[PDB]
Amino acid sequence: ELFQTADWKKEKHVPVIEVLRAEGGVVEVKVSVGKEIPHPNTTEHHIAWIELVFQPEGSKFPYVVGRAEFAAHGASVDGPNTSGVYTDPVAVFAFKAEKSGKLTAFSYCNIHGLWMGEATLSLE
Amino acid sequence: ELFQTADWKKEKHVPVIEVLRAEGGVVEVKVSVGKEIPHPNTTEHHIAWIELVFQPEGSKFPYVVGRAEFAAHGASVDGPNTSGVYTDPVAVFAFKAEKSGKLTAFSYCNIHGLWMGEATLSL
Amino acid sequence: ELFQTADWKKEKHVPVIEVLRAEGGVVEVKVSVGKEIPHPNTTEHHIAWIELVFQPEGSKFPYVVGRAEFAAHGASVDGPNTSGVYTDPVAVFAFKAEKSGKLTAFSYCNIHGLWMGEATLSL
Amino acid sequence: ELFQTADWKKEKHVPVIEVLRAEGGVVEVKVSVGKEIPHPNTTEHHIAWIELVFQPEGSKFPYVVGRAEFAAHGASVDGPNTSGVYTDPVAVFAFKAEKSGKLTAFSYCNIHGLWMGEATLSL
Ligand SMILES: [Fe+2]
Ligand SMILES: [Fe+2]
Ligand SMILES: [Fe+2]
Ligand SMILES: [Fe+2]
Repeated sequence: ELFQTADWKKEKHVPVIEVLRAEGGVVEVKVSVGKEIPHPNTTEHHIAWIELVFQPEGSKFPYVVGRAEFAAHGASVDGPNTSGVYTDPVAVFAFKAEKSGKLTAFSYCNIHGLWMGEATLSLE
Repeated sequence: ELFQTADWKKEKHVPVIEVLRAEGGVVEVKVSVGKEIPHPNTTEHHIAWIELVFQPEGSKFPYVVGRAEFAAHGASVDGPNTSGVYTDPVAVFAFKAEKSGKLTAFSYCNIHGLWMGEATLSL
Repeated sequence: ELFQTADWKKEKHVPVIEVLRAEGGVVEVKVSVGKEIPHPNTTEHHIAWIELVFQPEGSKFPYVVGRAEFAAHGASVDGPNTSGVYTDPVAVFAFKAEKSGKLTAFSYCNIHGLWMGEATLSL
Repeated sequence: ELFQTADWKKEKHVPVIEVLRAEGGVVEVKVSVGKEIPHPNTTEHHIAWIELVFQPEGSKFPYVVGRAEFAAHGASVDGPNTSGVYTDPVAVFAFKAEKSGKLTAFSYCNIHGLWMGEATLSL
């Protein structure tokens, strides 16, 4: 597959999924690349986006919950890595859900290809 | 001007900018629509996205920090508004900054057009 | 896998990849959903986007070439399917490339999930 | 205003709107940066996206037709400007439209800020 997987404790590229809240219909999910091991963020090398998909139990098809783009990577008129502005590849997705299901995150490095990770959403 | 503006206390569409953290230039900015007055999230009427722009003092040009799309609005094979899955129009942008500057947020409702808001980042 | 696949001559959701031109490393790829069999485009039901991926021979990783979002689906203040504006899910990706390689397209329907298709790019 | 405007013949950054065709209720609209004067596409310096807005006669609000991201700028594990893949900042938007209106296009360079262009659609 194009979507690489790995242990996130060992591999900086794996998008890590964290369920911050899941109760009373409302959910809070944080996705982060480089959680254990930081990934570089330079004009030449950076994580560009994270996309979160959720498939409720009982639903034949998955739904994209959202997508986060990280657009600043130090680039300026003075040259690469000079602007002082760097977007950290961490996104928080807030959404309503009526029952439990599966989460999948997709992420992209401009040089190291595509990555995915999976997690259970246990709704209360 | 395409980008509408108003007082977020009385207008549901205004993207509200909140600086949650700014220590040592490590910054986290939350932007949301419907902070004071809620905006609908239905298959037929919803906020689709928020985009954050930061221009540091001394910088000739602004920079886009990030963009957040909210993609679920209840649609399913069984009809509109039946999936139970609705993405809130709230995003948190985390980024490094070494100078104070001007934050500009842009947002889009599928039927009520384009919106903007502003706030100063002070380090 | 999340990314469904099928024969585009019998399944409307399959993103279809056409190499319009590839002369002297100046490439134009059309990608579309609903080429043989039309897909609907209503407020309730539509193709949201297509993303094109290219991996040059000799390259260990693939590169996203582009993404197209199809944002209008008829919604207005007069209700769903009243604006008269509906973006067709057809994109054209124009790019330079030094070598032949593999093309992968991904697309998404707001109620029928995620989809994919593949084609070879020969220079 | 953040959105810069200029004469596209003199200014490489201006997104240029071109109505190609109108057939069977579908309109084709090409947007491109660097038509008259080319813009660079390096790992360091490049146009990242184009977004097209359409507001039909009589509509109180504008609608986003679509957005195109140009994701490849030469970066590889071998360094900047080594992969051979570079996405031209050129997009084609195909959509249905029953009425005339105003076309607005927005675009972004990673170091030269945000840009806008306007054209009329006549149907
Ligand atoms: Fe990487
Ligand atoms: Fe609205
Ligand atoms: Fe569908
Ligand atoms: Fe530029």
